[PDB]
Amino acid sequence: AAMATFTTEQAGYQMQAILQVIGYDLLIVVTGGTNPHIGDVTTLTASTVPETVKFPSKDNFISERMAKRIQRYLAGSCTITAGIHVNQITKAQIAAAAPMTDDLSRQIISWLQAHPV
Amino acid sequence: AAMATFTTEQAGYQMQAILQVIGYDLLIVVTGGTNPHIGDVTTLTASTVPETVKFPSNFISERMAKRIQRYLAGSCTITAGIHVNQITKAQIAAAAPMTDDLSRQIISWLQAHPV
Ligand SMILES: [Mn+2]
Repeated sequence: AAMATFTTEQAGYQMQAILQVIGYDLLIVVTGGTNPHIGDVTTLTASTVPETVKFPSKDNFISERMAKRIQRYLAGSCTITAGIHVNQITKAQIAAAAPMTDDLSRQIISWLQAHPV
Repeated sequence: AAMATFTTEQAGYQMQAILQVIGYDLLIVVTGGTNPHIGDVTTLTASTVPETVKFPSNFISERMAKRIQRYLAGSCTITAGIHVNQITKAQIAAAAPMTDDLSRQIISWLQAHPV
């Protein structure tokens, strides 16, 4: 109804998006790999450029990529947290972050289309 | 071979996509109606997030880019500008299916003529 979980796994590790709808607004928690955390927070609306806070620890490539993918479908505000970490991550797994972020975005968008906010 | 033209017509007005291949890259020009123009431009590769520019007084170039993004071997630049004088609501509603129709046409051609 107002909450949903999306997963994807490529190159041998999983990333996950937990979506929460509050009124007309979105909260999306993106984690993955061995040690999930909150490394970056991206805020936006459909009309505004996304801003990112980076906490002390490039997780924002994920939170901002997702934001750009879904910006056109936002009925209100959107907050996206990202914290993916893979131990001894490989170049392949690093390359898989963008396709995986796109995959979660497409599930999210398709969810929003089935569940108009 | 390096250029192709696709058309569609629904609700009594036509849209056309002219495709040009330059190296591995694509230029696609979408026009339609009585007054073709360039009102929005979408750029993308298979692996970047498409970016749309809107010129002042944008769904078509953006919508086509998302349709075809996975089939791209290089860069893609899609211009779009359709205009119908006294456009009707059903003609508005027809722009999306016509965009999809051109997209399926374009995907078919790309697979038959692998860049
Ligand atoms: Mn981090």
